[PDB]
Amino acid sequence: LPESVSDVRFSSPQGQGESRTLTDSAGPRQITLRQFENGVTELQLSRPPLTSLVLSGGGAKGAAYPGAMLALEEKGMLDGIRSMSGSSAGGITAALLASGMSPAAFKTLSDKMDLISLLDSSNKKLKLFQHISSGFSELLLNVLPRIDSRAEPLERLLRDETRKAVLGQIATHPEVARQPTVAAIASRLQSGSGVTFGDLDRLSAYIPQIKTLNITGTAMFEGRPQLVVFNASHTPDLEVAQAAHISGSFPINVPVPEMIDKNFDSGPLRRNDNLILEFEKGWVVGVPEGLEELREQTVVVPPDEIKAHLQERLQERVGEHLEKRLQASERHTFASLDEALLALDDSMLTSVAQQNPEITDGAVAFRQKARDAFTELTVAIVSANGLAGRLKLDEAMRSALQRLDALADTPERLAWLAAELNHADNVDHQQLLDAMRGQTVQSPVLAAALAEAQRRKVAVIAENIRKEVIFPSLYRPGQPDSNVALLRRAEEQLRHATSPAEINQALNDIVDNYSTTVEMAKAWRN
Amino acid sequence: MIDTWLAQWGLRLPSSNDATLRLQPAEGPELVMERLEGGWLFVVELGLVPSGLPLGVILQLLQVNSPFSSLAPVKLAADDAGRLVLWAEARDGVDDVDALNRLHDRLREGHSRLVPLLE
Repeated sequence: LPESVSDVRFSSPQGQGESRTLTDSAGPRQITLRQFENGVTELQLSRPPLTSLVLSGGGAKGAAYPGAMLALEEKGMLDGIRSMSGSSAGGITAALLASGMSPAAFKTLSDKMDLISLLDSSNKKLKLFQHISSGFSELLLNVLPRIDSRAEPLERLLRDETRKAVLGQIATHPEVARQPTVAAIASRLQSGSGVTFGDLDRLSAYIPQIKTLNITGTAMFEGRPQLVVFNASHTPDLEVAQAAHISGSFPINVPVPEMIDKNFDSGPLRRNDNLILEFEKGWVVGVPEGLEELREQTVVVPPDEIKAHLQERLQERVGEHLEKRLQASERHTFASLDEALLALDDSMLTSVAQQNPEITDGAVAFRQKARDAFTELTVAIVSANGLAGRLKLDEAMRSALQRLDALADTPERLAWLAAELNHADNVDHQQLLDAMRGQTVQSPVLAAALAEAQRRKVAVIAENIRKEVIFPSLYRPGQPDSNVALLRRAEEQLRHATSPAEINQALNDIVDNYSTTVEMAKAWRN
Repeated sequence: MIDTWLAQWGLRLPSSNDATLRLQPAEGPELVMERLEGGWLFVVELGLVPSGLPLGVILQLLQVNSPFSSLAPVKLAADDAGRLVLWAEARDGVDDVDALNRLHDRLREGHSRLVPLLE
């Protein structure tokens, strides 16, 4: 071997030699930890909770759908579903199920509901395309008020059935029904209003039978498909019946990955599994969820007698899929035991500690101190009554940060603490990060958290550019292969961008080589 | 044989037959090894293809693929995401330790000659 290739190591962790099992199937997630002669630690655990149901497409072919819901109910897994997502016509089904309809009720409705007739009837909802004459997704929303589709049979039906289901769930949970926010929702619905994405989000927190809803469609505008997304974050006050109706009326199948949400986290474990229902070699080397991972989560869907048949078939197929996923496992490899333990959420760590406290004592102490320090920080932030001023933060905040800094004794622990400080739902930590943005700070944990917050901000912008600029041109019918290649490359640049400069380079490469796409690129650049 | 080839560096093929392995020598590029049903795909990454390369550079890159190139049998390609790469295929039962070292050497030689051209 020549000089240059004298020493060689694996660049990612790889177990070497024999391993010992540190913990065997601990807790509900069946956590198994194996450690090798070189310290590399392998984590094996069950698949994550099945919390997302994804309905890819819909229409007439959806006659089999009731069988999938019956299968979920049969296996006691319907209550575990937290969110429903549907693309194009699949939004209709997603909306009904998300509203709390029972599998039995849904089957009855689906069977005597003529979706072909209801969709065909939809009397020209192309007025939308015309009103958009005077990005896109926001223009579409702004024009709905000057459109009247509320009385169209399909929308009236969805509005009535979703409302009935939601009101029924509320009524069966009297402790929930009497809560002021819920009583306000019920009153509004009883007055004739329809269920909104926001209503579902608020109620799902109280009643497991009600789920959050995501409806996505692709709308052809000027020969380019535009991704239109309806959910509690983007359109909280929009009636789900109208969203399902509009989404179902578009003429370009929404890629499944567009319905699976991106989740920033402090570790590598997948937060949850999806059950993807759809009808009927790529080569990326990367730097020094996949379709295959999605395939593992997908079940292909297959006149009264026929309905019964297709439903029976799907129920059998979904039932087997649910049994088989219980036999599957997730695997992760780490360079040290502590990093494997940091990948475990608090409940998982506790489960392992109950079986093998000798391997977790250090990690449990770290976790307890971190949680206590995070609380102290929150107390300091909220009790400060403002994080602005000539002097940076205050003594109480400094003290909390100092405790966190002391816990950051390894690069892995520093990274974990910084990611934990970035949780999007923590209003108080978020106020701290916003308050200190772009400033030099003494706390290494706060400094790392600020850097991570900036990287996340860039990733969010990159994702919007992908959806608004790249997606429409990438999936435009007739797009020459050379442009597709250019666009794929831009997608890669966007996936890896960590600074505004890297985003700008991606935009420049499109402007300089693409043969409105260029216009949108220049728009984002400035 | 791959395990014997790895043994040169005191390494062993990990028992968790994962589809992709990555090697990092003290000097030079990371070597990405992808398992092919009946062999291996050896790859070294050169970054995304830059915009605006001069014709001479484009020619030099394409010339790597000449059947008579000194880098033979290494090939220069771009992956689906536009990442420039040098690759070669190791076929089980045909390429011994010397053959594998030769592929690695050519991949490295190609990498060193080209990276500077991609500013």
